[PDB]
Amino acid sequence: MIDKSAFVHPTAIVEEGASIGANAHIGPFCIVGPHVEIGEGTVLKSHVVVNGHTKIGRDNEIYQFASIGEVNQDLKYAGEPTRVEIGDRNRIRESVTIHRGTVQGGGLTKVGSDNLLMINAHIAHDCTVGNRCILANNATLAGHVSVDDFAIIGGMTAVHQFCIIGAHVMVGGCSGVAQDVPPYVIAQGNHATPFGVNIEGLKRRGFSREAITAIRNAYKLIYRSGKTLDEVKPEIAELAETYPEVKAFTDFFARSTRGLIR
Amino acid sequence: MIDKSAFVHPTAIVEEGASIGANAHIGPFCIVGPHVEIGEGTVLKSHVVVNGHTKIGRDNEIYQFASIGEVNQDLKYAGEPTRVEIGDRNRIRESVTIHRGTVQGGGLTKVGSDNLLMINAHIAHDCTVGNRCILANNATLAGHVSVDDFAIIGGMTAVHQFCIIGAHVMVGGCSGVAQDVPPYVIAQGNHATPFGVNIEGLKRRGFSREAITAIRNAYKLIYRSGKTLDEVKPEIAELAETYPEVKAFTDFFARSTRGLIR
Amino acid sequence: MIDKSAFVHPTAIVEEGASIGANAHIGPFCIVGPHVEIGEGTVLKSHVVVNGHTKIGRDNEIYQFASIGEVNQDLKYAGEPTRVEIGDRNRIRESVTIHRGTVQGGGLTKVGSDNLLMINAHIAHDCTVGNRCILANNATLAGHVSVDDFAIIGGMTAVHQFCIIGAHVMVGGCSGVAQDVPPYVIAQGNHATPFGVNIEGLKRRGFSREAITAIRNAYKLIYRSGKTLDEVKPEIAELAETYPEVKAFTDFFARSTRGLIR
Ligand SMILES: CC(=O)N[C@H]1[C@@H](OP(=O)(O)OP(=O)(O)OC[C@H]2O[C@@H](n3ccc(=O)[nH]c3=O)[C@H](O)[C@@H]2O)O[C@H](CO)[C@@H](O)[C@@H]1O
Ligand SMILES: CC(=O)N[C@H]1[C@@H](OP(=O)(O)OP(=O)(O)OC[C@H]2O[C@@H](n3ccc(=O)[nH]c3=O)[C@H](O)[C@@H]2O)O[C@H](CO)[C@@H](O)[C@@H]1O
Ligand SMILES: CC(=O)N[C@H]1[C@@H](OP(=O)(O)OP(=O)(O)OC[C@H]2O[C@@H](n3ccc(=O)[nH]c3=O)[C@H](O)[C@@H]2O)O[C@H](CO)[C@@H](O)[C@@H]1O
Repeated sequence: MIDKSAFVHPTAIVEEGASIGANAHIGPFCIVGPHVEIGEGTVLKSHVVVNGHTKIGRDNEIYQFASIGEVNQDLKYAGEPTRVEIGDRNRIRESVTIHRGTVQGGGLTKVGSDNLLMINAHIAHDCTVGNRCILANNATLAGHVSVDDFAIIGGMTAVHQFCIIGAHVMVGGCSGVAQDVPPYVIAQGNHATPFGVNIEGLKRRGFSREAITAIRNAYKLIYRSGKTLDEVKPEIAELAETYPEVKAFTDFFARSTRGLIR
Repeated sequence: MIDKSAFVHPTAIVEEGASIGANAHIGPFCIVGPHVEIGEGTVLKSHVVVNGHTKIGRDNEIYQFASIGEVNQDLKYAGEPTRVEIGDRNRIRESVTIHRGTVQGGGLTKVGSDNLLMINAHIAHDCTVGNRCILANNATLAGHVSVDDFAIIGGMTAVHQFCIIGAHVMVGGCSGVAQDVPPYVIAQGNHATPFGVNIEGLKRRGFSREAITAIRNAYKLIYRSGKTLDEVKPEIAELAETYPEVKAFTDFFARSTRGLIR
Repeated sequence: MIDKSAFVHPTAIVEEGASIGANAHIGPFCIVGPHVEIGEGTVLKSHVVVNGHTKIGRDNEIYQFASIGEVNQDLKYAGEPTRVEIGDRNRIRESVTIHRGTVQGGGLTKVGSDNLLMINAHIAHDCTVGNRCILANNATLAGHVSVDDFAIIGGMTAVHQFCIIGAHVMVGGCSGVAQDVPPYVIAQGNHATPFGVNIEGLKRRGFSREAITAIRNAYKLIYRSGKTLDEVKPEIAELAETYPEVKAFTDFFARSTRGLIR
């Protein structure tokens, strides 16, 4: 059901079953599939393709030539009714592609809120993007990739399959990420190696002097101490006792399966 | 002539002379030029541009914002009626570009069958792509490039002009291929260097233990022996006497003009 | 006002206020905003989006899925009426994006004449592209970037923000340009380092033997002499006294703010 306050341009095609919310904009030459849901104030500028079982939140700006909810590029996929979820206030730029998940991997590609997906950023099947993340021009996420909150992926950077980008991380431009990246760190190169802590980002987002200094100690324990991960895991866990921001490390370790970048 | 069982969406524009086959799908906002030929069961999802002298086979899936048969990016080209040929069951993804050839280079850009051209894969003028090849996201083929059967080109990989990618080759992601790549080998880096034989790929495609071991001996002769190519050419030629799979090397050598990656 | 000799395809949408010149082509499914100006003989093939305060010259060929004059990707931008200017005879290929400037940076994105912007070349806010420049497939210009005349930027090359690419420069493929690049030089790698003078380019464009030899002496003064820039600045300035082509260096030095590539 289409709300009586939403604008559907006479040239745009919206299939029956597609529920469009109040004050939404469906621009010219847009295609909205029968299983698609579009929320309040969400704008599809023009030439936008949204299909499949796709749920889209409120106040989103989806630009021209973007393809959302489309069939993924996994050879195993055979046409199963999988899902796509996008949050609120996301700025999805031109030629951006967000694909549906696969049955083998969970059946869901998930995108959070307040993110900026710059021109030709790709989000593959079964990916999970958090909140306020930035993917620059040509940033490619391979299958099953987690991008946690406030993480920034620079231009022409392919994050390899199954890899997890931690919270508040900044992967530099032209990088190749082959393994898991712990929260708060800078990653550059191909393959990507660590280059200290994102000291600027944490200062801008309002982290206290104690927290930033404690995070750097956790970084020193992980990369600079000379011990293995099993030895520094419980030492970080008790450093997190005083500083709740260091808990992001221990939570991340439980999810990490590809190992850390070194 | 359009077959009476093909679907042409009322918003799509098909020029007169364009021959569309039985049970083909021409989605909304698609443009099909007067010299275009589209075969049985071929689907153009939507927003697809097919122009020029372009021959397209059967059961193809061409996705949104793809541009096929278009004028190429060679400065020498002046508008000559050149050709494009695409085989069967090819999955041509979003924003993919396949261009027409040039008079100077043969006048034909050729694509085989059962290939997967992932998002924004570029096929330039006078290129020749074989069967069951895979070009990942942003994989760019420069002019006059041959990609032989079963070859895989990873994400954001530019194969330089005139270069030949052998059969069953796997060029890794973010690579730069400046020279010819012999069949069966793994290529990584920029510029791309060899990293052994694609042992996994050959096992999956059904090569015998003898053949894989013989191919590795041919690799050892080429890269690990310490002799030049002229010395190992006839030694490979008589190794191919027992093992027909090694003939792929000697056939490749006759076509190679840029030299091998080392 | 639309000229009575221009072709506006019945499916294309042109807003009121948009001034289209004589013998211009507005192809099917094109969108032209109310503040857009299109000159004589300019062709928009199809599926082209031109919006914002955008001035476009004569004899341009803008291909399918190109987005010109669009809102930029700067987080500071809030919707200010900024400007885009494109010159004459430019070949703007598929999926190319040229954005509007920002108030903070000057309010203007400027593109010269006779340029070739190959598939998916990005021109960000406040950029300045000169004449007869070439940006290959996936070449990304970040914000506030100057590209001087006859400069060539290869495939998948991100020129970082504020950087200046000198006249007659050739940045190779897959490169990362983090600093200013002096006129006449070859740049390769990531980050990009200098590799001599573009000797071929200068010979093709008609530079005299004396001028090319003098430019190479200026290169030798800058990179090979063993002195700092402040010591070689006035020595170049008096070398330019005899050879007017060396003046391009001293003019460039006044504009350079990020330092030279070394
Ligand atoms: C192209 C493709 O479908 N990729 C998916 C696949 O990747 P995955 O890493 O599993 O790659 P696949 O095994 O699917 O390989 C696909 C093709 O590459 C060949 N091959 C495979 C392995 C090898 O070492 N060498 C080689 O040449 C195979 O013969 C086949 O033709 O599953 C992942 C996990 O579900 C997904 O994230 C990917 O989206
Ligand atoms: C951009 C272009 O048209 N590329 C085509 C050209 O490449 P090719 O390698 O021949 O490049 P071109 O010689 O056409 O060069 C095009 C531009 O680059 C300049 N230049 C050239 C050489 C040099 O060493 N330095 C330099 O600066 C020229 O002045 C010209 O303005 O022919 C190849 C073979 O037919 C094709 O595969 C390419 O698609
Ligand atoms: C993404 C964006 O808007 N980029 C613009 C910004 O870049 P600039 O280099 O200024 O990057 P910003 O400071 O805008 O950073 C944007 C995001 O990155 C985070 N951050 C910033 C700095 C840092 O060292 N680490 C970090 O993580 C910030 O918290 C913010 O969330 O202004 C430039 C100059 O006007 C423009 O050329 C760019 O187009």
